[PDB]
Amino acid sequence: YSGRDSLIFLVDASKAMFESQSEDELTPFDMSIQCIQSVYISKIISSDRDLLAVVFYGTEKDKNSVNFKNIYVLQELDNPGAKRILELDQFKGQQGQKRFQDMMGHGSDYSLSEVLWVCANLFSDVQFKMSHKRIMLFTNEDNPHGNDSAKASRARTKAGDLRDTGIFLDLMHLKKPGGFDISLFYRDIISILRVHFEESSKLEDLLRKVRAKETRKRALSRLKLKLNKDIVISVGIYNLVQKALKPPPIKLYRETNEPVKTKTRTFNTSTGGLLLPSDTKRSQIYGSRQIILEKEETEELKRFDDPGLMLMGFKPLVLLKKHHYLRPSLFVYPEESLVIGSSTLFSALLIKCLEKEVAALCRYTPRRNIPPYFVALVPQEEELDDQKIQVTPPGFQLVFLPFADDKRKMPFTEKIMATPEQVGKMKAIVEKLRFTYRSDSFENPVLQQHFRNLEALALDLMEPEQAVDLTLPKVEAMNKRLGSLVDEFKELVYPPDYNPEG
Amino acid sequence: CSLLRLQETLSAADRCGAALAGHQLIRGLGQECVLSSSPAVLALQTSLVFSRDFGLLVFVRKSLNSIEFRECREEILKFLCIFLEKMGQKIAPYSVEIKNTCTSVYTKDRAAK
Amino acid sequence: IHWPCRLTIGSNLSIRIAAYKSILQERVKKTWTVVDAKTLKKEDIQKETVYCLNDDDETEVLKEDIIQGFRYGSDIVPFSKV
DNA sequence: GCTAATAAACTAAAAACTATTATTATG
DNA sequence: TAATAATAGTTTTTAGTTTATTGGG
Repeated sequence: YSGRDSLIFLVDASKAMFESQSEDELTPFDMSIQCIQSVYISKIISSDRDLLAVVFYGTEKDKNSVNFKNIYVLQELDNPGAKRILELDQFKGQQGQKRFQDMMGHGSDYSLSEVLWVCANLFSDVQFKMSHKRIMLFTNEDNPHGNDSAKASRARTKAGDLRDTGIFLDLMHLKKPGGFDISLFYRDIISILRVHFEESSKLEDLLRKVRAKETRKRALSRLKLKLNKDIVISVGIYNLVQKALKPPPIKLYRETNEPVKTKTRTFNTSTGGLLLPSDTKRSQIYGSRQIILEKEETEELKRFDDPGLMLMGFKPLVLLKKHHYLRPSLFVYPEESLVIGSSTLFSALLIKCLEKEVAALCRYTPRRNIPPYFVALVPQEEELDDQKIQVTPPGFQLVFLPFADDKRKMPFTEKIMATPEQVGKMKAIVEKLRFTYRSDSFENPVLQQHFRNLEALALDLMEPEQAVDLTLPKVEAMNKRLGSLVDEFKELVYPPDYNPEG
Repeated sequence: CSLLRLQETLSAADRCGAALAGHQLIRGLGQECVLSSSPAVLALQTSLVFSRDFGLLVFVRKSLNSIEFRECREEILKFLCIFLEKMGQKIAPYSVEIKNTCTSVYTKDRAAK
Repeated sequence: IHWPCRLTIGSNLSIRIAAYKSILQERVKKTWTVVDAKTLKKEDIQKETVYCLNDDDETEVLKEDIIQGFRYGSDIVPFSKV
């Protein structure tokens, strides 16, 4: 476990963000409003266990524990909730902004030293393990402190102090018709050449709703692989791919909505009196005879070896059947917590097996009273992309070897060939349908629709967002690109009267 | 008195839903603990009825799984334990009441937490 | 056993298929039945569950009165299966 | 023309993961 | 007289159920 992420949003309460040169486009205030809605929805989906806050500056009024004028905290650092979303949406729109200007001031002066003070205080209020302190400002003018030289000086001094205290300030470009004018007052003041008449730096991804749990880094188990019996090496086991499942529901009352707990009891029938686990006897009836046993023998019959890995040998990667797959593989990394120096030997063995193209087959015991399976550890060399970031971790791929009784028998199938011209037809059809696949191209539409419905009902929308399913083939485009080829190959193989459907 | 005014403030101090309320409550409870831990002959008897009201006070008021109540309740329990450790049987009139509270304390949301 | 279905390509090509689970994880087909410690009977030892309120002296919520909800960020919304 | 499993979703349940906190040690 | 050391508190699978649902005859 490590620290968490803290996010601060600070919008200027002025006239610039409530107006635009083209009213057909979104006002900076309102577009920032949809921006924060989108980021809060994404945070709810992904990392709702962190802290988010809303605060404005330049407003005519003020409200903050620091009691700085024109400084008004709208939301304290807190986990996002639908109440926050609606509290923000009521100010959304070209009428919500008018409301905001009605019962909330805007346009007065401010001090960046003051806002830095209040945000530092708010961050200091958090007593939890933090790792990221990101502050996002929302204004399109570098001048307002350039107007007062002393104000700019103290603002940049406090900004430097804050950035030295681990606070990370990032700049949100806002649509200034005269230009955002970076490098004039900002890059020397922000923690990090077009003057940015526009606003879109990465606001496209900020507005982009993301549906992902994104579980933080964790160790499934730090098993300790024994070579023969005593030369034993600590290793870490992870699952870089792991099935994402719907969170379980919450039993609650249909008249108060509060979650009602459930208690479960094993008891008698003739008397109905509550009974004990000692009163429970495991039974299994085979044929006509019932065998009586207890649980402890049941797990002891599953207990053969200690939790760990027992090497079976070495085998070239060619000696494994491609269709021989049982369960999704795991990733194995060297670990130096229990056994120190194992990283050197891990590097040596990785180099040697990569040179010898032989994977390591081992007897695997996950935990106590667990079956030891057969696992093949393929070398997995580190790969870096263009920006030299790790796209393939260095280590080992731990795949599972199904047993003889883990494979099922099929009715025998004969071999029937095809003419090479039909093969050419297939190749042409494939080329007309070819593309490049990437692992980040297809999602689970069922889960996405479930989400969209969940947020829609949480937001009490009259209608939910429809999930875009990429697993639906575009039949019209495929038919357009194929045309003759389909029925040409049909006539090549299928008799004209004998359609594939009887 | 100091015990009485602190009891009244804590009976108020939980009016708002915030962890700060629990912080101030447990601070006042710690001061009450260090105060009434050493009475002479008399302040203990006042603390008896004060504990009555404040005991049943939180029993019916806090009544929430919020941790801000949880630390205060556990400190209250620790103080009551160290009190009854050397307090005499004069607390017996409250005890069965406390009994009628204590299990009701535990079997309630305290069971959930 | 086969899987009688039809592969499809676009809206103008389809072929009937018969899929087979060549590799399949195995499980025990006989569960561990629970019986009495004295009569060794499951009949004498049957089961129930209780949905009682977390407060109010564990007042019993009626079996169907419970409705599932779901965690939503910092909030929980009631949400039935229907 | 007479009924027939089945994986999904549902539980319990069991372990690993940080995260602390009496406890002598000494006086 | 005051320091250390197992130690319980949130996630995450995963074995055993439980649902009706297609597939037939």
